[PDB]
Amino acid sequence: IQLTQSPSSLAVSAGDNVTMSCKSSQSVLYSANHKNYLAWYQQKPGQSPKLLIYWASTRESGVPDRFTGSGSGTDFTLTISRVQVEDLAIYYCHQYLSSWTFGGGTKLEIKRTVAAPSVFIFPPSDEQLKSGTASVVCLLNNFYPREAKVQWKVDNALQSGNSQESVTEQDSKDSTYSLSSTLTLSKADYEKHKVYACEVTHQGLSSPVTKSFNRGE
Amino acid sequence: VQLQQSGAELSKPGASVKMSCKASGYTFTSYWLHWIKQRPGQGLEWIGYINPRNDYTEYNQNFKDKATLTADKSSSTAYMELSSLTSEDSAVYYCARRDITTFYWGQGTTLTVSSASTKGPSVFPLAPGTAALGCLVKDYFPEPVTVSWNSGALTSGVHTFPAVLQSSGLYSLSSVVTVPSSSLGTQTYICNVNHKPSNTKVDKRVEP
Ligand SMILES: *[C@@H]1O[C@H](CO[C@@H]2O[C@@H](C)[C@@H](O)[C@@H](O)[C@@H]2O)[C@@H](O[C@@H]2O[C@H](CO)[C@@H](O)[C@H](O)[C@H]2NC(C)=O)[C@H](O)[C@H]1NC(C)=O
Repeated sequence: IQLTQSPSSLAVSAGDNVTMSCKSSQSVLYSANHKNYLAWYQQKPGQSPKLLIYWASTRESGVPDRFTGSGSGTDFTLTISRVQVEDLAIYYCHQYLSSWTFGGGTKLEIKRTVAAPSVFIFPPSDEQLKSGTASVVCLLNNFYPREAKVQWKVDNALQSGNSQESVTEQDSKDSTYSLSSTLTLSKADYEKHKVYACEVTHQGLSSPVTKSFNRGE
Repeated sequence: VQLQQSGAELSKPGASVKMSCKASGYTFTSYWLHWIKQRPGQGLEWIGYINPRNDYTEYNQNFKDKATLTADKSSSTAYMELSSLTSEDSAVYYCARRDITTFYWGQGTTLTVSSASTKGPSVFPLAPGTAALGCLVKDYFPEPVTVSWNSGALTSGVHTFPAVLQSSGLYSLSSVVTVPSSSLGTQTYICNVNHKPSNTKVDKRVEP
């Protein structure tokens, strides 16, 4: 039995209504007790999946009434009424007629208004430089939506391929993201150049924001 | 009812690993015991189940050569062995079973498959109206590390980023916090780093 979930991801503002679909390739309705062997799980970031609904429409203990499961046979729906910021999670459906199957999940993100990042640049530490490698770090703080670009420049020379980025989960309160970009240089290359800069773009920025430092100043 | 799974697992490629799921609070042979794989970009995937009453096993076709499920009635413990390990087998694994009004899941066992060997991080300061400061937690294996600030007295504005896997096979992450610039001369800022696999503990003062 195959499970198809749609949409794969969506962003919805707090207070609005959410509907997500789970369709099975075969009926999971058991004729003997007239129950659908379908459940819904909520998996918040960093946590294990938590059971929300079983028998397609029965809420697990503790689950608030704003979560409603519906459908029968092959077509099922999870509705979240007046979404709250704590409802950010990936929602999975699960059929358990005999063997088990899981859907591909619907990632629920919290939509909010656009916020441009604040930018900070960090030189490599003197301690790290004693080791032959230099890490330059730029921080992009409290922005939305998730997409952003960090362009590293070394004496105005555009860098490529020697950076890695990492993005936080949405903040539990304000739903923003933060991002760290790390530029990795040999110590030899780092001490050969003076001006280190990270140039940041984001859909909320009318023009790029650049933060920079001069080595040894 | 409790499903207690064994601790985190680390393996070199090509080897095998065996994890356990200890059941308590019910008759072990009365319910099938399922196993589930959770890999970052692969959602949740059912592996298979064992019927502990008779040792019969049923597998997801994708795992028929990867997983071997066994059970020990006397100790109320189920086992899953994963063989011919590759980095594709790195994931969180659960055991689970169903009940009349709920499902019971184990707490999960994390498996990392890599040619890397356990190694503690190096911790470097990220030096600073608003100032940012942080700590670079570089070149450690395996995950995870934990970072706190001022022994937990500082939480607001802290961002500890997900680790990135470097080309060396080692992980690196940064933890940052934003504070008033006017506080830098009156308040100490210390990142508390813990890497339990290597027993590494580092508490670094971060100053301009
Ligand atoms: C968001 O949905 C709520 C709830 O309505 C749904 O109605 C059912 C058919 C079913 O889909 C359930 O899951 C939900 O409960 C809407 O609130 C209703 O609004 C009307 C008009 O104002 C009112 O008469 C009802 O009493 C309200 N019901 C509740 C429970 O408050 C709400 O309007 C929807 N909001 C948006 C923006 O679509």
